[PDB]
Amino acid sequence: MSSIGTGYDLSASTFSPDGRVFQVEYAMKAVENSSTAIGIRCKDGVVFGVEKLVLSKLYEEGSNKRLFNVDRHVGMAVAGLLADARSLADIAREEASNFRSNFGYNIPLKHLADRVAMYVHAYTLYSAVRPFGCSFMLGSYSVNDGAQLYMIDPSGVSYGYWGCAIGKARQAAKTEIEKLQMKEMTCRDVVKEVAKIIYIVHDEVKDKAFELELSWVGELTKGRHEIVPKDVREEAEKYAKESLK
Amino acid sequence: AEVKGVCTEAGMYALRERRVHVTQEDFEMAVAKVMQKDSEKNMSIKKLWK
Amino acid sequence: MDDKALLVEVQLLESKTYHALSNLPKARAALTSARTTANAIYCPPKLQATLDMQSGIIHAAEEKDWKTAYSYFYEAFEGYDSIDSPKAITSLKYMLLCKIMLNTPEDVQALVSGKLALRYAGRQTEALKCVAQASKNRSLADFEKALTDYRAELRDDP
Amino acid sequence: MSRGSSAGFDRHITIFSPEGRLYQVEYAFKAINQGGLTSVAVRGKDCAVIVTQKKVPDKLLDSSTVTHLFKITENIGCVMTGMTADSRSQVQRARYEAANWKYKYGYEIPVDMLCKRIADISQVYTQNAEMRPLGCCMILIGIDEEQGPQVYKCDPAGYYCGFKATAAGVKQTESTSFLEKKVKKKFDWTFEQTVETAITCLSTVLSIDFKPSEIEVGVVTVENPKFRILTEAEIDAHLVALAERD
Amino acid sequence: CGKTMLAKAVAHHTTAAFIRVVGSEFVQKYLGEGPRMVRDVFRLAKENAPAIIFIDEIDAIATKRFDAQTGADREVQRILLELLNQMDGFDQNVNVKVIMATNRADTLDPALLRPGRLDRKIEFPLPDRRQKRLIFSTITSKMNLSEEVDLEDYVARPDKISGADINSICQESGMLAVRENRYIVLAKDFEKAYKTVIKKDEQEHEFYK
Amino acid sequence: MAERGYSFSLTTFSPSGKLVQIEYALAAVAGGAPSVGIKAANGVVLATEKKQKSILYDERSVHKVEPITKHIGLVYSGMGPDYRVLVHRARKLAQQYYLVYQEPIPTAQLVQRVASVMQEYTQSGGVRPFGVSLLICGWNEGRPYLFQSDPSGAYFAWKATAMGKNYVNGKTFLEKRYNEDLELEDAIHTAILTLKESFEGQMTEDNIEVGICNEAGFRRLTPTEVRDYLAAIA
Amino acid sequence: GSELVQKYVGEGARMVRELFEMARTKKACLIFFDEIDAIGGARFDDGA
Amino acid sequence: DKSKLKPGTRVALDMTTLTIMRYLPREVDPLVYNMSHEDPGNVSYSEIGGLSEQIRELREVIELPLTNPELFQRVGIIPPKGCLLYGPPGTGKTLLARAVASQLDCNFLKVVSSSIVDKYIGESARLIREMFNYARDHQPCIIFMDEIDAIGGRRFSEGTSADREIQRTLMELLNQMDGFDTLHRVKMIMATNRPDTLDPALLRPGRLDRKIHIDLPNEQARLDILKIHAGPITKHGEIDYEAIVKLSDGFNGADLRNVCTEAGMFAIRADHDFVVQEDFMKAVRKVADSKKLESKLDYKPV
Amino acid sequence: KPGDLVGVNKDSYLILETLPTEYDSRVKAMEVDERPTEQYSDIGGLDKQIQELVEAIVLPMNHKEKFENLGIQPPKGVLMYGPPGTGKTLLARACAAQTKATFLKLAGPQLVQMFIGDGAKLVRDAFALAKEKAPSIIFIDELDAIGTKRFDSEKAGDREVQRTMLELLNQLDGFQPNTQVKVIAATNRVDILDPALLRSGRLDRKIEFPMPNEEARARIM
Amino acid sequence: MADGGSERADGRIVKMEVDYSATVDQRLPECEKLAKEGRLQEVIETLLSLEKQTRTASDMVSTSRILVAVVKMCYEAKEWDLLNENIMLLSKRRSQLKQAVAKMVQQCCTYVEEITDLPVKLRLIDTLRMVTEGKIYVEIERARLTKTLATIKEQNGDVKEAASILQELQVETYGSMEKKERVEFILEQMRLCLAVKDYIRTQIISKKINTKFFQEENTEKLKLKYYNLMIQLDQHEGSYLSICKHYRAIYDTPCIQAESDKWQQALKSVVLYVILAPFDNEQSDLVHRISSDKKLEEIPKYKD
Repeated sequence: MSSIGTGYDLSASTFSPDGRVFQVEYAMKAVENSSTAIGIRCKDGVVFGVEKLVLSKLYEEGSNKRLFNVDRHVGMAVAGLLADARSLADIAREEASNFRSNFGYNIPLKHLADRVAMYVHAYTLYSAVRPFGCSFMLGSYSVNDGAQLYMIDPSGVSYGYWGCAIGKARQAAKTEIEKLQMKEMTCRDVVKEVAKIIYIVHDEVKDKAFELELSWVGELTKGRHEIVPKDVREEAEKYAKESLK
Repeated sequence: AEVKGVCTEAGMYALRERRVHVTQEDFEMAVAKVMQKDSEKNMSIKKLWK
Repeated sequence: MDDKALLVEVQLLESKTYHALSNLPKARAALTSARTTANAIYCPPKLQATLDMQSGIIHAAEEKDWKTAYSYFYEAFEGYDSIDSPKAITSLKYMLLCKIMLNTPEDVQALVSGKLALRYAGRQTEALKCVAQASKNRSLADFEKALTDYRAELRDDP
Repeated sequence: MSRGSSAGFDRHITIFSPEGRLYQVEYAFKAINQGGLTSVAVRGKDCAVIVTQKKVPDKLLDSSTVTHLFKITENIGCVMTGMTADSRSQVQRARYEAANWKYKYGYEIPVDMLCKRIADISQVYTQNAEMRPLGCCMILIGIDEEQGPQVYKCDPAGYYCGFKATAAGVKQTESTSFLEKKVKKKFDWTFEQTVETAITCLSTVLSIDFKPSEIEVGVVTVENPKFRILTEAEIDAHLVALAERD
Repeated sequence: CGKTMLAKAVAHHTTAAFIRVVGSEFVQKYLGEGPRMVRDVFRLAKENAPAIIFIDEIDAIATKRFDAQTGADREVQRILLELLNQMDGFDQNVNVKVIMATNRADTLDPALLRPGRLDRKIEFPLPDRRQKRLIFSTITSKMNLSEEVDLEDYVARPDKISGADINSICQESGMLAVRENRYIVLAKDFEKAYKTVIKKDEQEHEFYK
Repeated sequence: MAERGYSFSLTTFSPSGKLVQIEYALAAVAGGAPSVGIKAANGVVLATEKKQKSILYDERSVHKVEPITKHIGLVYSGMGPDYRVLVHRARKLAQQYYLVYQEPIPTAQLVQRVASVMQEYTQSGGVRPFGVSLLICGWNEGRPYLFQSDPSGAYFAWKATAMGKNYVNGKTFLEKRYNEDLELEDAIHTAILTLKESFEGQMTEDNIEVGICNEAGFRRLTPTEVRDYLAAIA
Repeated sequence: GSELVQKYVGEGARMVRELFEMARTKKACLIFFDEIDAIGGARFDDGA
Repeated sequence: DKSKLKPGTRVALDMTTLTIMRYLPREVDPLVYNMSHEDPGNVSYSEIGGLSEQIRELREVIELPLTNPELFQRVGIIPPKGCLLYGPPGTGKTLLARAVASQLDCNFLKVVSSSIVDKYIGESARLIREMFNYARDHQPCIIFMDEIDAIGGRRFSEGTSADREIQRTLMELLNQMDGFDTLHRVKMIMATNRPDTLDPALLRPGRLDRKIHIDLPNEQARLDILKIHAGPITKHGEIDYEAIVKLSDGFNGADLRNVCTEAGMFAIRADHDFVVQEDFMKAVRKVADSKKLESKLDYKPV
Repeated sequence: KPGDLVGVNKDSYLILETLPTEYDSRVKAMEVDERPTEQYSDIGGLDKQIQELVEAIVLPMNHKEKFENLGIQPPKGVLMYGPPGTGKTLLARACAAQTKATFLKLAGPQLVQMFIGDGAKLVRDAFALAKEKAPSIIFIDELDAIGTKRFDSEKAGDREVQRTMLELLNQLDGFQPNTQVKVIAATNRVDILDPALLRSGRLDRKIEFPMPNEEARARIM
Repeated sequence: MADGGSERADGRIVKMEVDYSATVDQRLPECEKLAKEGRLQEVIETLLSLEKQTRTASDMVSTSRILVAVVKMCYEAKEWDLLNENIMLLSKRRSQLKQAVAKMVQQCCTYVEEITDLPVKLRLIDTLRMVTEGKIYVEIERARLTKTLATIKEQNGDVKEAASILQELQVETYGSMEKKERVEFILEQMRLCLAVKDYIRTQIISKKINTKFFQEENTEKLKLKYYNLMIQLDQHEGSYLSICKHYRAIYDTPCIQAESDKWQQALKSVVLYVILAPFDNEQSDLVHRISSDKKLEEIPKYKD
């Protein structure tokens, strides 16, 4: 066994003989229970595409909270346990709030990701609070270093990506992103591209029935994180449907 | 047991010597050998203390 | 309740006197007490060499294990050479002596030669060497001759 | 089994095991082998050089954005080795400690003091009952403006020892042994020499040899009053030189 | 360090019966057989005396800690109690006591077993310079060793290695020579074999390097 | 239940009446580098095995005999983190002392104050003791001092003692060779021999550091200076 | 279950099987198993 | 003869007068005969690259005193009293041992020690004693006593009663082969896969002299196993072997066999003869689930 | 020949006569639970687990010819563990139905009649019988007892069945037996199975069934 | 490959090294024509360039270009040295297996032997170091590589170097060594041993192997030569026992047995020598069988 499900997770003050505590490995499993969130980076912004799992059609906007607004240039698309999803949103956001007051300028993503990553690992250390167990992405367009996309997993590892997907179909999705181009092209061409990857990856042993939500954070929306318009969403989706078939 | 052990141990050294009886030299050596070994086994607060 | 490295040294020197009379029992009893404090080094080179040299005399002639005698002698020489003069001389001849009884020439010749051997090697290296050849060859006559000529030095250390 | 013993409190709350070393601390070293980042740092007289795998698994990742070289002072730099989760948390912590100090002392930090100070902070994490020690190693590079280039390495628990040449990673024992021969037969140093020696020893131990967009070499040279990342342009030049060198 | 080897060498010399049992053989074979077996082994040696009783393992038998809330522990806690007794009954007669082998000195009890119930309680030197000199000299006797470094050099360099590590260095050095097709093995060969078995590099600690 | 919980804790008492924890801490120091300290009564010497082997250690600003203040040095064994905090606090306390009296602190008052601090971790629960045994040297008031402070948070007066690898054997040699009142130069020679018992793998060109404390004051010594004493007696 | 503890090893299963067959034969009945914490109860795979 | 009685051999004696009618040749348990004939592998017994380093270290122990005792005596060294191999489950302790043994061309009895499981010693003893006769009869010979751990051994401060009852079967075999004798012609190599139960008795030398770690396959080593395993299966050539090593970081050697088997099984569902980059990728994903559960990633030093 | 009962003379011990081989009626009754069929229409839940299982057992039994041609091993079998109640017996029955492979629902020591002597023989014979008549699927229930991860054994009929399993697994590696003889097992844990099983993947794809996911619940309804 | 030069690893190992080598081989026919004339710079550069691309086992691929190329280089004594230089540089630094480096170097040496005598001798030394680490495939090729020394060196004073190396390989045996190849090596070894006049070499090696291999019919041509060489060393030492077996072997040969003058002499040799040795087991069986044998009687000269 590379993990024990009772023994060495009785407290969050543990380590394990390999070097990594089992609670963190379980926290990657928590993200597997939910659907996929993809986010592909341009040089004019980031575009997210998350599939949102639905049980009813009485759902309206601000339901499930797959897209959060961390700042007025920082966007977040999430995947995994929605419960956990709210605290990670707070952690990134509070860091952003102090930053904005004091520094007085747009946040460079290179600093935010490491800074947040410290905090995500910091819950894991403590046994005052349990590790996190949702995974998120930060995608930003700024003049501070351009468009940049990071992914921070519940362990507290931060890495650069032009294309990251976190889910239960993250491995299958990431390979799929690498075959397509989106690296140098505008957010307007890209939106169409984020949608199709979600449909092609979309399996019936890793995901369930979904309504598409996509999001901007780039030059078209003038920095700020907004959800794509319904009209635009439906053209990006219309390509996504065609591309599967 | 330690006192029984000192007398017995003394007798064993004397045979080596080619004697049939103990001397002072053997009797005193026996005392030492039984007690230090006991004190080594029993103590374990002594590592660089007392 | 006391043993010390210096206390062992009196007993090492007592064993040596006993070996010269040709009595192993009283010496063997004494050897034990001496090696035990020795195991963990706590001593200058001179004590170490004495402990090595005595352990060797008892093991060589008396108990008759040549491999055991020699090994201690090699240490004793190296320790002896630094502080001492007369002592070192003895220990080198003794190295040759173990192997002469074993009756191999090969080891004797190798030992005669440079480890630090050349300086202390005196006329007696040749006495020890001439007797080895005499045992090997099976000539009694060769032996009598080496004893007579070399004798003063041979006699001095009992 | 493994080092330490489960019995009693030593993973529920941090109270010593029979070994006298915390259960978590002995486990803490094992955490480097989890990481897969194998580093060797070599010290010149003109620069301090660190060479590490940058760990870019695919070119889908951006090679620039992915990093493990951090700027933790005004020209002191470091590299991270070991479990990545531990590594970012240590970096950010080191950075706070770094800024405070720079102000107080009023000038840029000695490499020795910075490693000593992080080593004191990591003991804190060890000691506290909620927390657990860091599983990572920070290898600091920098040129002290008295002594010259210095390469330090801090251990997971917060052990400190001086180093003029160091290696850390999975294959820690092997990397330090290749570098040990090179330290003994010490070459005279220049920007190019020091860098060539660091890469060559790391490439023998692994026996693959690096790509010019998969390693990150970080230097603090006398010509820069900044901490500088070599990037793909510079590394590619040293790499083709290695094959030919000997 | 071949502590047991000494027990073998004397056992062979006697030319008499030797009854050699493990700790595992003392405990049950049909559940609850185990204490009965403890009485049997000792008496059997008396019928065929002179004889030697040897116990290789008492690693879980001479340990003070036991439960009965664990069913398994019950036979084991009896084997210890019977072993204390055997020593009492044996005394003021010609019956020699139990000769035993253990890894450490902290497994046995400090106030139920103590000297003058076992005449000699022998510790084998962990540092011992001379012991090692003797291990190298066996190699010398059989065929002469060539020197680049003295023999004294060989023992001087270690000074607290355990008995398992001396065995290892000698063994590996002869293995290297064999491949090479030497019949005289070098001094230097000994040095390299040794260097390899300093666990976690030549710098041992791996945090004060 | 069993002994496991009760005995280990320092949030509640060991059922033995003495804490199994401080004993654990001494084992740590055993796994450490070998360290000897001897008060000659002409000065104090602290010597330790320092891993160079090729000179892999900066000896220009980081050492194993390290000054707390002007005339006090420490040499250590065991856990490295525990010590670093201990050094920094110890120097801090010393500086408070130098500030007030205008004399650098003596070893005998310092160990007692230092002991109060180490006791707090041996009292606090969830907090483990400091796993370093310190050899404190000093020359203050015209008299050399050597003290031993163990991981429990207690201080003991010694004229000569041994720590680190095979401490039992060190203490036995020290009692045997050492005499009250000696010369500081003869004293280094027996200290290098004290290390040599359980060195491990033996000394290279220099794989020891020695620091001396005397009339002029505590100074760690340079690899060259250190090497001269090692030739005399290895 | 305790009332029949006729054993020769594996014999116990044949008894369980018989008690079940008899209940089945009587339609429109209820069978209540008393004292089946053993022989038809908990395994011991940690046993010794 | 009076040589038709020796300890452990079968005899027929008359019932009514208990005198020896005849010699009865000893039974050969079928279980021992299965162990001798069968090779549990499906991989090369020559080499597996990058595991090579380990294969050489084992060879030094076995081949060199056994083949030529001659060289060892002129050198002035003794034969080893054994070598112990370890690593997480399925690192191919058996496979490395098969490869050296086969090459030299020595008899092998490969034994899983769940066949010597018992309540108490009796029936298992005959199997043990027979393995000893087999090894002496077919000398030179190596008993792969695989899973010394399956058998009891480490009795901790306190273990179970059960551990001790089975533990006796190992103790008897070990002894018989080494340290009551100076020989290495009859030898046993022990494989461990579970660190938890490992005997203090073995650890102590003279039932040993070396400890050889058989490592988790290397960075380069996984690449080479993938190439030999792919070769029997229809393919057009893949470049995928480099992608599979990354994903398979920390998978033991046995797990790489699972990924080829599953990949072929995927090409087969599609109804294509050709195995392609994709079918091996799908396979790595499936094995990963079984990897965490089945094998350890945790480090064991002895 | 082995497995044949014989007459021994009572007065003087010699083998006088022969008697018919013993079989067990109890085993025959246990067999073929494929009717009614289970399919994937009243057994389900955990969409991924069901897919991997179909890949490991069901498809290689039909698609057997191909494996031989390609040269590549088929999957040796499937192992099921985890808390039960997902329908570990139904699952086994459904797969076996698809294939039209004979379905033995068996458990190792269960045919021991009266004494331990006579019963040893009966249980061993059953184990062998199930493996034979290839192609087949042997379903082993409650293998905690056969597993003997532990340091104690039952030393009755259980030992025999336990040994024959290990020998069998040693023999199975090939291309040819792997397809023909399939094994499916259900047990409560994964740590009370044979020490060999856990070593390596000696059965290709081993499936744990997680706690009910959102998709699993919806499907069971 | 992983964690060493990841990312486009699939490309670096497979794609680049295989293409670069293929591409220089395409460029070769130009080179070959230039190579005789000079163009020293042209051969070294082409080879090194290939190796520059990172992976494990760069050598093996690099082996294609050399197969045609080494032949032409050897005529000029300047060029072959450069060729081997390239191979050593990459290997030493990166540490390129046991196997990868050992195969390339041998092949360059194999070709040199045919072309002319002298360049091989110097290159043999260089290549012998590289092959040494192995235990399996490498070890076999290594032995065959040694074979070259045996013929060439016998003519010179170099016969002592040849003998030494060949004896070491042969003395320590693995089941990796093939029986067929083994016979050919030892036969050659005797002629070297005879030339030097070292009695010990023939005795020591013979114990390691079997005299029986030679006794066979397949071996029959080698057999006679092997014994002739062996008789003299032992015969000069004055050890009667060893020689007695060899004489018996010559007799066992059918060519020798068929002819009357020849069979008498061979058999004669065993009787006179064996009796000379002090009274033994070997003496008894031999003397009695020869007299009792019917062939002995036919000739009266021998009979007495």
